[PDB]
Amino acid sequence: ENSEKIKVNKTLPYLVSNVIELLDVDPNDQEEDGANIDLDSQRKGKCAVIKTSTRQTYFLPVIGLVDAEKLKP
Amino acid sequence: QSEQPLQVARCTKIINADSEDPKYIINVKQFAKFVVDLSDQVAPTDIEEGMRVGVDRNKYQIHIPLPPKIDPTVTMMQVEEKPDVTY
Amino acid sequence: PAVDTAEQVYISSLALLKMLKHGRAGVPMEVMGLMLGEFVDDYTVRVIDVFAMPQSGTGVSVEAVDPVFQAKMLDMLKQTGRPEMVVGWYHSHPGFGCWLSGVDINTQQSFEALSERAVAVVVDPIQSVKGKVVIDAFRLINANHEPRQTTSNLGHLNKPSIQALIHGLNRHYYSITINYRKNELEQKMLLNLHKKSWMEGLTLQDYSEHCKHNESVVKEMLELAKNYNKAVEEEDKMTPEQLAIKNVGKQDPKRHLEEHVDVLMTSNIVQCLAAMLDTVVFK
Ligand SMILES: [Zn+2]
Repeated sequence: ENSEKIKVNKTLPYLVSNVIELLDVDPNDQEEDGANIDLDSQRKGKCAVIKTSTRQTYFLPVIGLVDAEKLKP
Repeated sequence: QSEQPLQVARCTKIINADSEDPKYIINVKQFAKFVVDLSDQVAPTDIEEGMRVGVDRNKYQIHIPLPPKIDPTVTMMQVEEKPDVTY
Repeated sequence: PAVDTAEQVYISSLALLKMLKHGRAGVPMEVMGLMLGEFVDDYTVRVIDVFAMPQSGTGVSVEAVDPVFQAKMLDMLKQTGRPEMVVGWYHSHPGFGCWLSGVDINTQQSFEALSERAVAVVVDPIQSVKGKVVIDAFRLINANHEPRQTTSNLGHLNKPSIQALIHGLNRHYYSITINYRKNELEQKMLLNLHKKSWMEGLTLQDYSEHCKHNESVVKEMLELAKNYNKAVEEEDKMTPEQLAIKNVGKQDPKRHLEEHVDVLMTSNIVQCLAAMLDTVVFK
């Protein structure tokens, strides 16, 4: 079922983009529950900054379905 | 009956074909670049690398190959109508 | 078998303040919590308090992380005098107005399945301003006819917003009027909040600073009077339409003179009266 979900969420039309950076980010301080965000904090891995072919830059707290170490600027 | 059934395709230029399975990178002029699939009408053999293909505005899938872009100043060199002189 | 349109949801001042504070704290997210209250009659759903719950999510969704907290909180409030049980849930839409999305509708479906008359309240912090708070209460419509019966005009007094209508109002859910009934002590405390200490009223104001302020304002009024003289000579060599756009990007000496006059009069009258009152009261 999970593989089916991944396939249906990977609808074919993609938007080519270039990986500007692979930043390293770490949590800052304690975040009060009730309002805590999984992106601004609780994210210790590698984050990507990409530039879409539409000339739009974007920050990716979760890289996606491609392992970070493979991507290079 | 031409505006109802005949949709509007957008000119693009194929750049790469990925794998045996159809997956085409296109470069819509001054709009964007996409990884796109074919339509049921167009056969895979019709599309080659570097040729111009029209794509629909919703899913950006190829619908028709188009003739190569040629300079007007070189396309006007063709004779078209030939002279009436003979040997 | 009716659910009437004159039904109202009574939100306490405490509940409203808690909702707005939590929503504003979670400005990018849809922070959420439970509402405790009673189902008095078929024309009232009293909301007396709300408590936030441990939750975590992104700017596209928010979900609760533990139900043990909810159960324990209900028990430990009952132990201190709040036997009321959950009657709905509240979550904040920061800037999108007031309405329910698909996930919101699913949560409200679960709450409806538990209790028939459970309601959902959407409070938008950032669009709220001092005078008005943007808040609405909702309930769902089954797959059927009219969702409710009208036995009064009370329901049809709100003019539902275009954004809510676009996002599904009167088609997948209907609104319920929110009322802010208060008790005597709540009214008195709200009125007393802004009351200042008595000594502050009789306290005078440094005379050096007072004279300096008066001098500054009079000096400004001098230049304003020059400009006013210049402006009065106009208004005859001016098109009836040109006068309106004449005061665009340029100072208005008349308006500024009036404002300065008002401020000076208030300050000086207050100071003189306070001085005399103190002169008599204190020997
Ligand atoms: Zn929502």
